[PDB]
Amino acid sequence: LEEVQLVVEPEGGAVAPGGTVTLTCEVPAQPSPQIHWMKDGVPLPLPPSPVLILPEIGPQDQGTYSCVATHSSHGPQESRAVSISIIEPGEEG
Amino acid sequence: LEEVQLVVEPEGGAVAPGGTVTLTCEVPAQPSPQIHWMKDGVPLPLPPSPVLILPEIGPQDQGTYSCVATHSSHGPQESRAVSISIIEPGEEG
Amino acid sequence: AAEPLTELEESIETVVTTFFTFARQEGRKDSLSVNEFKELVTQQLPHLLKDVGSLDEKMKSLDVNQDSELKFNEYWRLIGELAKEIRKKKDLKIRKK
Amino acid sequence: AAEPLTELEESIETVVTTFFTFARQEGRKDSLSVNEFKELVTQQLPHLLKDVGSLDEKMKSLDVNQDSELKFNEYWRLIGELAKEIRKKKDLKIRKK
Repeated sequence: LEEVQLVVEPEGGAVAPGGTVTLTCEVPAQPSPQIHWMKDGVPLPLPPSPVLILPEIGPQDQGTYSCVATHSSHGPQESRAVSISIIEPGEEG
Repeated sequence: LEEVQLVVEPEGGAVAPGGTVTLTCEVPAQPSPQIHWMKDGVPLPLPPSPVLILPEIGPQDQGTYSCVATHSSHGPQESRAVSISIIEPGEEG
Repeated sequence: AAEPLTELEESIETVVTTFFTFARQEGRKDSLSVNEFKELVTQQLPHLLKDVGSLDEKMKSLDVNQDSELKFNEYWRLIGELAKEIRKKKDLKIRKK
Repeated sequence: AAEPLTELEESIETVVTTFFTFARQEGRKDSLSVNEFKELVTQQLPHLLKDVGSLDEKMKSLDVNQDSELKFNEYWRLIGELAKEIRKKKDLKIRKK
């Protein structure tokens, strides 16, 4: 069962300079609770939101995205750290 | 002037295997207070003594000796760490 | 409940009471979350830690199993450094004036 | 030298006070000795530790390099056990009553 469903719009993971990556972290089992944002390599100071929209991603906006959602049965668990990085000019999808 | 005068019997610093090194820490400014025996590199739990006699120094007894004399003004005052080590058969001086 | 402990238990108890204070703040009153972690580092630990910016490296060094829950043993790794800095933060000459 | 610290610093300081107390009790008031360790376990930790007789193994775990001195970092090895046992001794079901 997926305790933390991290769905990124660009499933390719890697995008081009200035790309827009939408981070959606919800639960297909339990209702969407307080989802805290965690990103290795300096996390982004943003409020706990289920859908994080990061448009025009710069070279300093890279990092592995993880969603720390406070579960009722369990607790505030992390997820798979998706390495959102910038590659050569092109599209991945 | 020095807060802690670290005077060693063998002025050289290094001795031969099984040599005797006497650590004498005096204070040419204030009466001899609580001298803490500290050795950079495996410190020994030796009782506060002004003259530490270390005879027949072995390979594990080597180390940079320092005497933390607790003065009235200068409490945890460390001294110059003398590299008391073992060398090839000979004498320094 | 936490009944009056011994001289050697009350010392660590103080850590437990303070810990539980933040543990019951968010969900899962047992471990601290990433929120509390950052809130502590950049507020309750600016005099303790010499770095209040970077926390992702230190945090992942605790719960290397990716738990995001600073519980027993996991959080101990930081507790040890904290209890170490209180003695060797930079007092190699003078820190606790 | 030991002025009132912050919320998270006073918790660890509470342990330091006790540590310093037994440290300055004998020679080498920088850390604790084997004698103090023995007395601490059997006299102050009979409620904390389930074993007050086989302190040799616990002591040796901190001795490691034959230090025979409960100094910083090495003493933390036991502190991490103490702060853990006070909570997970046998409270997996019930203990801190």
